[PDB]
Amino acid sequence: TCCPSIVARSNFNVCRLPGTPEALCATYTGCIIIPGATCPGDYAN
Repeated sequence: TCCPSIVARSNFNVCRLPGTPEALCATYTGCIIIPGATCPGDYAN
């Protein structure tokens, strides 16, 4: 998980709680996921 801060990180984590694919949770909140373990610099939080 790579969000721009606690705001998104909290949202994407609140949208996948029910049954949403992090994609729809990081697309609506902005955060973004990546097939690895190194987040970007704008979403390194």
